[PDB]
Amino acid sequence: MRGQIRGLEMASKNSQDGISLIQTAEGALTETHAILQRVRELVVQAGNTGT
Amino acid sequence: KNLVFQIGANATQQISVNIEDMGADALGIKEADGSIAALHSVNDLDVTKFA
Repeated sequence: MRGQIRGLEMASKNSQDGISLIQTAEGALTETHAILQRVRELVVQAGNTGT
Repeated sequence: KNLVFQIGANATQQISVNIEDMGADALGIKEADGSIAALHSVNDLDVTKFA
């Protein structure tokens, strides 16, 4: 039982660390995503300005 | 080479435009014509011909 318990507290900490890893990935994908927004604008006025 | 301006933010949301004008902008069918209808804007006949 005790071993299980201490590994469950460690399980909580584990999943929290995993969330944080993901949050790093999501800041990165957030900025990448905003870049793609800017790109999309540049493609649209590339559309008009191609004429 | 039609002027397909961008009008929206998605595909096929454009409008075409055309322009044609110059000296030889007189009467015609596909081309203007020869002695008539091209020079009538370029070289108006009222030279000595008209008499």
